[PDB]
Amino acid sequence: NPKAFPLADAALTQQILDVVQQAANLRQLKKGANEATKTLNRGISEFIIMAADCEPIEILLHLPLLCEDKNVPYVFVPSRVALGRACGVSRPVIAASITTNDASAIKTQIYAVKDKIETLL
Amino acid sequence: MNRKERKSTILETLMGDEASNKYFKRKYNEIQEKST
Amino acid sequence: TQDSNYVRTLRQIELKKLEKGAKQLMFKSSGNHTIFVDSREKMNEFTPEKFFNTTSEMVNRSENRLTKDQLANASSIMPKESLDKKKLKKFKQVKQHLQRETQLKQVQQRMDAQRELLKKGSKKKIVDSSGKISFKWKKQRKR
Amino acid sequence: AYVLTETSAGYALLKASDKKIYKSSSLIQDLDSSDKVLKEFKIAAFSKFNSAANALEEANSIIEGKVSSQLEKLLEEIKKDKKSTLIVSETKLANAINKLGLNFNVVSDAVTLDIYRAIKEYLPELLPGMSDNDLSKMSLGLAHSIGRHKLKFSADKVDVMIIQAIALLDDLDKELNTYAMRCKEWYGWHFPELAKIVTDSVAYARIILTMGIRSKASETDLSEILPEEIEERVKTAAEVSMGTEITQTDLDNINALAEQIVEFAAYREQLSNYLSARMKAIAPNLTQLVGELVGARLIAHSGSLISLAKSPASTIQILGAEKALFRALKTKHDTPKYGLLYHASLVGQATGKNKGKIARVLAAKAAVSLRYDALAEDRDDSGDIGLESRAKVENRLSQLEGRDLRTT
Amino acid sequence: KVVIEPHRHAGVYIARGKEDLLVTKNMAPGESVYGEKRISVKVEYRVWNPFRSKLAAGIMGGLDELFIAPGKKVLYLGAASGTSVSHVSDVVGPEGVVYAVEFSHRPGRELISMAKKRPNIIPIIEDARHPQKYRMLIGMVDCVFADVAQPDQARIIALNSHMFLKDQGGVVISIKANCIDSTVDAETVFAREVQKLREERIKPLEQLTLEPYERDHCIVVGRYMRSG
Amino acid sequence: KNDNHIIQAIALLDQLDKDINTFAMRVKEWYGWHFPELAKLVPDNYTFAKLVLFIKDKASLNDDSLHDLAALLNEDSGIAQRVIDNARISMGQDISETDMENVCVFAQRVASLADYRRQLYDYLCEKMHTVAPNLSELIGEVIGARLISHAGSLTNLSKQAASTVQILKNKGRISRYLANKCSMASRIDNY
RNA sequence: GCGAUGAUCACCCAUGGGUGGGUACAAAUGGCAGUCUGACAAGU
Repeated sequence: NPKAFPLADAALTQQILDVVQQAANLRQLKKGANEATKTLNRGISEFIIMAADCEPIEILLHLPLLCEDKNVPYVFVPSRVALGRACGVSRPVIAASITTNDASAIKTQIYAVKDKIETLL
Repeated sequence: MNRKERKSTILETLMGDEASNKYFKRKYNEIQEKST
Repeated sequence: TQDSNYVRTLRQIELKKLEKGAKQLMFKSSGNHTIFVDSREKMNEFTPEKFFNTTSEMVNRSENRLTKDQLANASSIMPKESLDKKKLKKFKQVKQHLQRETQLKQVQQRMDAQRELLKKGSKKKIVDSSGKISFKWKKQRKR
Repeated sequence: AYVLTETSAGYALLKASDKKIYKSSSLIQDLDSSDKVLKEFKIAAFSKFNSAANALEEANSIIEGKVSSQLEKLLEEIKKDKKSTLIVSETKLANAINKLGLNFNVVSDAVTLDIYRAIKEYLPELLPGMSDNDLSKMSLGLAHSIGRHKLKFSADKVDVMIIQAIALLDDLDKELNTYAMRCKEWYGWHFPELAKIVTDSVAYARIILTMGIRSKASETDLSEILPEEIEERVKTAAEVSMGTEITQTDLDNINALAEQIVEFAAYREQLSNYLSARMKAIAPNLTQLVGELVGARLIAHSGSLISLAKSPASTIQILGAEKALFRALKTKHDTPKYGLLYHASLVGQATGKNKGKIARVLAAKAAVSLRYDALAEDRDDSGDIGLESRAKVENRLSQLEGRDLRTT
Repeated sequence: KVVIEPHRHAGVYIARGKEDLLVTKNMAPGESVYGEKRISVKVEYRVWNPFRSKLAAGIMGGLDELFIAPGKKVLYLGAASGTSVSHVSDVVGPEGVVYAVEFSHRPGRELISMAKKRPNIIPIIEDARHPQKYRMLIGMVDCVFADVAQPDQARIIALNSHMFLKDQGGVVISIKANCIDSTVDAETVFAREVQKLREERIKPLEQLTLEPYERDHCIVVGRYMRSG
Repeated sequence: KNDNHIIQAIALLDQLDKDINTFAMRVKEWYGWHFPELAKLVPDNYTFAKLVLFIKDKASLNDDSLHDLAALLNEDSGIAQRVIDNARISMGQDISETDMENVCVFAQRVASLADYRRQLYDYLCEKMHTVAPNLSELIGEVIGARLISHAGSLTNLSKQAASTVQILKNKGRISRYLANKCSMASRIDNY
């Protein structure tokens, strides 16, 4: 898929899914395509993780428009099943959004991974 | 009546009227001074 | 008293109104303008008045650094006192919008935290030595 | 030597000194972008391509990639001797015209940006040569056509046309209704019990077209307009009516008005069918899912289809009833749960709490199908995603309906 | 109630009323091509926003020579949905012309809509790296402005300027070091790109850092000299 | 002495003119999507609908086509050669044959509506000479029918006084004079 | 060579224009004006 342009390599996926898992435990994370779109419209999203093997790809390809329109970093990971396991819900999630909070224990990791994604863009 | 005075609410056109406005502020200042 | 829906509505109202105000407003520039001069003697004899062929007010202002050949506010009532007052009124209106918006954000965040702590999990109430209360969900995949 | 140049109006060829590289050096080193050098070198052979915009577009695409038959019938007699050299700017074009049949020698994108840039500079002086015009509009229309083809714009996928069509449909319905009111109260001077007993504007105007006066209606049959009980009802009304008698001139003009009425209604039906075809051509999966009319209404609310795609699902659920939404949010009541999807067939098929739940599920699947229809770069236009999503909503509806409430 | 003061650049004006604004004229009356608010005083007018147009940030910052006069032809690299090239069309007016160039598809269709409205903008949906590929439609443009955010910016600008620009012409580039280098000092990046342009025969005159309107952005203005 | 024909004819006339203008603007929009330069070449909307009905699609441009769209009204304003050039070099986005069919059916619809408006206005003038000939001769057929519709009936118009007819320096003199003579005309034409 | 079939009855610059107001229609990507919740539910 060339439409999934920024696709993470292995180590980048590992870092991203670890940050997603910590953000889910702290509950700084919003799961699902519609909930991620709502966070983006609210302007409270830190950054966007999407799946790549979603069936099909357009139903979340609607997101990069809003993503760089409000200038939010976004990334694609290969497996929506991996994304669901990392989010910590029993169903495969195709798009998750780390929100913004600075009274948060994982601010440093969030900023590191967001910087690395932005460099990949 | 007019078109630029036709307002969608009877309270809106009442406070849009002006002689009522000066009468209302006059009598309200009177009764407020009487209250205090 | 009120609800998260009402606070969310008011926050989006004020955010869009502040955006329209910032679109209508005007910000004066502050940049590091450089001029690239060929020879060192011209560098030594450079002066902005001659380089831009303006006057002193026209060179210390940056918007209209008009040509002197181009040169070759008293229409409204109370120019020195009312117009600047109205412009400062617009600026303070945008500022009041911004502070009311962030106060609504704080109220919304506290209401959201209360709603989640009411909502769900296996939580332990942890206190931090700055006195601050958090709730720790145990790691458990919610089904 | 020869040099080729591509213009928006034709292909031109110019002859110059055979030492063309040294000629270009002389050009730049004597600053020969002027009319002196251009009258030294005006032209050799012009070929204006025809006044056929599709031929312009395909000719330009072949100029980008390959060599055309127009280039051939220009290149039939470039030469006099078996070997002549030609300047060209595209390297792929250079090796192409090397590989072609005349086998005359060509030079690729050499130092001859001198030549190309100077002849584009004083190509205004070449305008009295063969093309006595201003090619700004030529380049404009050509660039618009090339951009259309590069974006691969299918002529049937036009959301501005679908929003124009739905707005015109609503305007037609309104103006047909007021003309029906006018015709009804004009003919009410002659047959008011009919004006009450029938309510179809079209049946009204067809009756006005068949009969004109009451006993003429009594002798004329009215099977194809109305059923038997209603036509004998208007028979009795024609027996005992109360209106005046109409002169033949007024009958003529009210008849012309009735013709305008029925032609308006027939055109409105035809336009609704055209709108259906446009929805099935533009966003087929959403037509398969929610239904054509509600799909067009959602798109018209959102403005453009891509704005509708960027909207999330809950906005699509409550896309119509925004007044109820914002008022209920402010005064702390319950939000609307139907909006504009309520007139879809599946929401009309469900009931109550099943109506609310089916509206939610169908709004989510509608957002899915809609995003796919908007963002599918290539698309089979079949209806596959919409059909399988509709199957999912149908299974959910059957399950929700089968689940009862009272303990049996 | 709104005074119009002509700016030192021919084509741009300033609205002095309740709230001061940087304005241009209109060529499509009564149609804001992206949602900006329009004024009239009568003659229609339309405001530039510095936070959306790097050209607006440059003019609002103050510039010596902007080579886009009304009677000119200007080439635009990277018209992202045209939100600045509409304003440049209105600055030029019907006497000149502007060739917008875009590659990515969805702002491509946006630019097609805007260029179907305006007759001064002509759109080129061709990728900007191949002037041999789009060399037919454009002839000897007068000024060139660049918004492209690709790291081979100096090379693609030198290519387009060699193949299209009139000699002794004007070259204006917007450049972001958070795109080009993003780990070292922006002033060092600006010295480096200036050296690149001097290598590619553009003689630079000025640069301006658009500091209150954007973060880490410069705009360079230079002449194209001694070339064919 | 029935006058509701006059009243209905006036209501139909003003609604008909408004709808003619609306549908002509709609034809302008759609054939401007196809070819906008014709919409800026001929601002006359009725002739624009006719010219769309002739040049459905912008490809057919011959010299016999030139002569036929010259017979479409005229040549003296260069419109024929100008539209040949502008449809040869137009920026027009092409549309489908179904949309072209809907466009030309719409233009035929507009032409039939304009024909009906002309016929209705002539019928109104005839009925005004029939019913209220003195008032029609005094002020005018259309204006007299406007007065009758403003009043409500010829009975209402003749029943009212003269100042009310007026509300229904020498400019004011002539206005009051004409109002009084209009009132007397309405009296004799009703009774 | 009259008349009840109706007599009489806001600003500036010198009978010219500028400012304000009323009426009908039309356009607005003009304003009011902000797009709900977000993980469990049903049978055993």
